Amino acid sequence: GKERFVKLLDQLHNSLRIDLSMYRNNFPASSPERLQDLKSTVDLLTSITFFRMKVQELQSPPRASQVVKDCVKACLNSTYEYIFNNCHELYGREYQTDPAKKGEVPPEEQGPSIKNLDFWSKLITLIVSIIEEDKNSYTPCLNQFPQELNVGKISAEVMWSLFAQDMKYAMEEHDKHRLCKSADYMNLHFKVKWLYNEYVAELPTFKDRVPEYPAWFEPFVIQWLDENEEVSRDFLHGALERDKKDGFQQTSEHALFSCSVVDVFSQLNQSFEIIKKLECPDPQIVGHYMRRFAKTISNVLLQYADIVSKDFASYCSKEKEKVPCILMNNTQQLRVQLEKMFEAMGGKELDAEASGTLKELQVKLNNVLDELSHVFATSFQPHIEECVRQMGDILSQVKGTGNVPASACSSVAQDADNVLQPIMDLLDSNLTLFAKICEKTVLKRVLKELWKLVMNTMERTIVLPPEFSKLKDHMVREEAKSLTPKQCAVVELALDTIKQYFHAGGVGLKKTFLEKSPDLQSLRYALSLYTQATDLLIK
Repeated sequence: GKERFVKLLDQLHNSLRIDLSMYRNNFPASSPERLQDLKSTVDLLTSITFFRMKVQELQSPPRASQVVKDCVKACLNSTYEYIFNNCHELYGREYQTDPAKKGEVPPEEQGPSIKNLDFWSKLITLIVSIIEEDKNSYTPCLNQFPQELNVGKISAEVMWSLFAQDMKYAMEEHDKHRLCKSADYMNLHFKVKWLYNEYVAELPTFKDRVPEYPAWFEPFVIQWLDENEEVSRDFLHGALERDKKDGFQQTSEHALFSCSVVDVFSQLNQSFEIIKKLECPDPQIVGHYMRRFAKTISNVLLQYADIVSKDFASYCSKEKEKVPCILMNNTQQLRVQLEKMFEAMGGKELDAEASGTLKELQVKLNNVLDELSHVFATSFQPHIEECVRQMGDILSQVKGTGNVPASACSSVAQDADNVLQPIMDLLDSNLTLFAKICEKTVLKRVLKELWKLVMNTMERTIVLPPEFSKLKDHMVREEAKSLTPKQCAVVELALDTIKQYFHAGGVGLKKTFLEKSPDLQSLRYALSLYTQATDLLIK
């Protein structure tokens, strides 16, 4: 009786749920009238459900929003299956303009191939068509429970989830085989990010971080990173040769370095820009990519440095004196634009291992500058020793002449200029060439090296330290031949003058460094043996 009735409702509720579990197919979006029937059909279902909630005062928990939702999920599962089984014909019919539109060629039907990634880009396009359909078409249609039934939001989650379990498995498959170009896995990783961020990422289920999807691609980018390191190496050779053939012209009068430096950092940056555009949302993975790119950056820059040191001495023949100055300028530039890269990879936020690979590089790079300046300063040494023995001769010719009115007598001040003159052609011709064409950090480094060499050579050449000879049983150092008082004064004043030329006002080394310089003190102590005539006891 009333039992005949309750069976009859269950049968009608059931019939409608069956209709709704294929809504896309049973109520195509193409038909406005048929979309009305879909609305009417959800209405009739809610009314039945509602009446059961009341008159069938017995609990009827199937609340209508849940029933429609579960029906919609079914239609979606079906849709996904239709889409996945007809990927090709659906895609070529509609989205392929296009040259060689023919199809249908590759059974086993492209979805998925392991030779090729094409099927997945097509399937992603078709997935979007549906989600957009469920947002644009069906959601307005089924507004009856806006708080609890957003068809488009459901379309996105279900379609993403279904697509995701397949893609996961397909990537595991390609991880074992790797038959595609990395550029292909790279483009897919990209197209998938767009899809996730565009439709899934703001969904409640997912709004809480962090997505699985990047891990599916992690191995394939690490491979692209490897291939990429090797392309960076080949770019670097013949980035220099273009520059070496061009003779290392500075790029501009403001611009202290040659073109090859901007090329290497442009290409290192383009590669970094690629990774940045994945917008990888898993920090453990992003730290992994950074770790590995830091290895690339290091081997590339070191290759840049190793390539000059190998060649540097060859440029130190004095005919082309600016060029060696530029390479140091270039090497300095590596140090600074690397810092700029280091920040772009996140600074302190950067993964520690990556941050350490780079700071260890920043150090090794700066040691290359040192060796490099030192080779340059030593490029002069022979000409310095010739300059210094030549100035020790003049000092030996210094003598007091005032004894007779002889008013042509040369003052200590004059005698000092005459002693310095043979080395002066260095200081004018060159130290005003250098600061003209040197990074500040670079010039400071070269001057500190030249200064060492001058105080070194003088401690050897004009001192003429006394020799050992046998004296009774054993070898003992002979007493120093003292300089004459005039000579003492000429040497002192000469030395102080030389220290000033390096100070260069403020332009050169600071007075503080020169005074403390152990090469100056080693020289001053050497002088002191010779200098006894004017040295004060009790300063």
